[PDB]
This record gives sequence, C-alpha cells and structure tokens, in this order.
Amino acid sequence: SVQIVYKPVDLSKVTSKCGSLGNIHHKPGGGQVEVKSEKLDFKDRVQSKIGSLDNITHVPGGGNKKIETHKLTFR
Amino acid sequence: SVQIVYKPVDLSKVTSKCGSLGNIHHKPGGGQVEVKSEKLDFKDRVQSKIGSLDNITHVPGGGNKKIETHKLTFR
Amino acid sequence: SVQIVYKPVDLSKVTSKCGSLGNIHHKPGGGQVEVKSEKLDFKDRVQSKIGSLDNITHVPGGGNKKIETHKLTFR
Amino acid sequence: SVQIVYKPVDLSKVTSKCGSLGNIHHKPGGGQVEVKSEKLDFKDRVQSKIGSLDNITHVPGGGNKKIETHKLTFR
Amino acid sequence: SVQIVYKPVDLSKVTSKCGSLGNIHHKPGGGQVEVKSEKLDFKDRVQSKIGSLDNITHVPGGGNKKIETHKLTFR
Amino acid sequence: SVQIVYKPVDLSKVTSKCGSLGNIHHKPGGGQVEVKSEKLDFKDRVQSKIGSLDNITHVPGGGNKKIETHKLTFR
Repeated sequence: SVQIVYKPVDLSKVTSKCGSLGNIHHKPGGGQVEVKSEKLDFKDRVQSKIGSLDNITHVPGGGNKKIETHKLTFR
Repeated sequence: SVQIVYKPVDLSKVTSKCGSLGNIHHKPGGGQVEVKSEKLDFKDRVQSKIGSLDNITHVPGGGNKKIETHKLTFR
Repeated sequence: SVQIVYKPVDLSKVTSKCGSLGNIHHKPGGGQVEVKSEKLDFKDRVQSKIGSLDNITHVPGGGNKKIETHKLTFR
Repeated sequence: SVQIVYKPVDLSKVTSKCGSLGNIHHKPGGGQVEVKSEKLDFKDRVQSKIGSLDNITHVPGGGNKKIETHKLTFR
Repeated sequence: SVQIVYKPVDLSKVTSKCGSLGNIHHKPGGGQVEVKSEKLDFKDRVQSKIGSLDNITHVPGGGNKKIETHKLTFR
Repeated sequence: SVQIVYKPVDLSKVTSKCGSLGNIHHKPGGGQVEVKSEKLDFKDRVQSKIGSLDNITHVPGGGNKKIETHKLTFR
C-alpha cells in the first residue's frame, strides 16, 4: 500500500506601505518666486517647472510579487 | 492500492497601500509666482508648468502580481 | 507499506514601509527665489526646476518579492 | 492498541473599539452660561456641574472575556 | 499499548481600544461661565465643578480576561 | 506500554489600549470663568473645582488578566 497526503498551508501576509503616509504639514509656506528671461535660444526639448510650493509623492515601487509552485509527482 | 490526497490550502493576504495616505495639510500656502519672458526662441518641443501651489500624487507602482501553479502527475 | 505526510505551514509576514511616514513639518518656510537670465544659448535637452519650497517623496523601491516551491516526488 | 491525538487549533480574534474614535470636530462653540442662585436650602447631597462646552467619553464597557476548557479523559 | 498526544495550539488575539482615539479637535471654544451664589445653605456633602471647556475620557472598562484550562486525566 | 506526550502551545496575544490615544487638539480655548460666592453656609464636606480648560484622562480599567491551569493526572 501507498498513501500520500499533500496539505501545505499558507496563512502568510505580504504588505507594502509606500509613499507619504500619516504625515502632518502645518502652514508650509512658499515664498515669492520671480523668473525673468531675455534673448535666450534653445535647439532641443525644453522641460520647465516654476512654482512657489510643490508637494510631490511619486511611487513607481511598492509592488508585491508572489510566485508559488506545487508539483506532486508519482512513478 | 494507492491513495493520493492533494489539498493545499491558501489563506494568505497580499496588500499595497501606495501613494499619499492619511496625511494632514493645514493651511499650505503658495507665494506669488511671476514669470516674465522676452525675445526667446525654441526649435523643438516645449513642456512648461507654472503655478503657485502644486500637490501631486503619481503612482505607476503598487501593483500586486500573484502567480500560482499546481501539477499533480501520475505514471 | 509507505505513508507520506507533507504539511509545511506558513504563518510568516513580509512588510515594507518605504518613503516619508509619521513626520511633522511645522511652518516650513521657503525664501524669496529670484532667477534672472539673459543671452543664454542651448544645444541640448534643458530640464529646469525653479521654486521656493519643494517637498518630494520618491519611492522606486519598497517592493516585496516572495518565490516559493514545493516538489514532493515518488520513485 | 489505542492512539489518541488531541490537536485543536485556535487562530481566533476578539476585539472591542468602544468610545469616541476617528471623529473630526471643527470650531465647536459653547455659548455664554450664567447661573444666579439666591436664598436656596439643601438637606441632602448636592452634586453640581456648570460649564460652556463639555466633550465627555465614558466607557464602563468594551471588556473582552475568553473562557476556554480542554478535558481529554481516559478510562 | 496506548499512545496519547495532547498538543492544543493557541494563536488567538484579544484586544481592547477603549476611550477617545484618533479624534481631531480644531479650535474647540468654551464660552464665558458666570456663577453668582448668595445666602445659600447646605446640610450635607457638596460636590461642585465649574469650568468653560472640559475634555474628559473615563475608562473603567476595556479590561481583557483570558481563562484557559487543560486537564488530561488517565485511569 | 503507555506513552503520553502533553505539549500544549500558547502563542496568543492579549492587549489593551485604554484612555486617550493619537488625538489632535489644535488651539483648544477655555473662556473666562467667574465665580462669586456670598453669605453661604456648609454643614458637611465640600469638594470643589473651578477652571477655564480641563483635559482629563482617567483609566481605572484597561487591566489584562490571564489564568492558565495545566493538570496532567495519571492513575
């Protein structure tokens, strides 16, 4: 006689908390911004940002990836 | 005689909390922004942003990916 | 006679908390910013940022990756 | 021959969240309270409270009680 | 022959979160309280409280109580 | 022959988080309290409190209690 019992159990947790969480910002204050430009020249792509206060959260990450394999094989 | 019992159990959790979460902003204040331009020239694509206050959340990430395989095989 | 019992149990946690968490910022204050530009020339991509206060959280990381294998084999 | 295996598993949760939780109160404003008392008589206990704004959380409850008994008995 | 295996497992949680939790109060404002008392008489205990703004959290409760019994008994 | 393997496992958690926790109070304001008392009489104990602002946390409770009896008994 042969008996095989195959009963792996998974109760595990996987978790990511990525970015800005639970922070307090109280009266954050951008000052005056002046940009003055004259007679400039450009011969390729210009990417420009101007501003008094920028608050930015950027999250390419925090991804979860679970790979699981089971392979009971007999004779 | 042969007996195979194949009863893997999955109760596992996967979670992502990506971006800006639970934050408090109290009276965030952008200042005056002045941009002045004269006699400029451009010969390729211009991307421009101007503003007093920018609050931004960008999340390309936070994706969950579960891949699972079972392969009971006999003779 | 043969009896095989295969019962691995997983109760594990995997966790990441990446970025800015639980911080307090009280009256953070950007100063006056003045940019004055004249007769500049550019032959390349221009990437430009100007601003009084920038608060930035960038998280490419904090990803979780679990790879798990089971391979009971008989004769 | 006799074999007895006694392996109850407990993974249970018990939880109470009693009182005031997660509320927001914005500018709650008690009015003017004026009490004028004259020529009174009291012949037993006086218990007295006077006030403009009261926030009160009282929790006599929210208790958790787990009673667990195991009694394997043989002949 | 006799074999007894007695291996009960407890992984359970018990938790209480009793009182005032995670609340936000923004500018809560008690008003003026005026008490004027004249020619009064008292012939037993006086308990008295007067005040403009009261925040009170009182927790006689929230207790956790685990009672656990094991009584393997043989012949 | 007789064999007894008494090996119970406890991995359980017990926890109380009683009182005031994680709250935010921004500029809480008691108003003016005026008490004027004239020609009074008291013939037993006086307990008295007067004040503009109170913040009271009182926790007679929140206790954790565990009782755990093991009684392997043989012939």
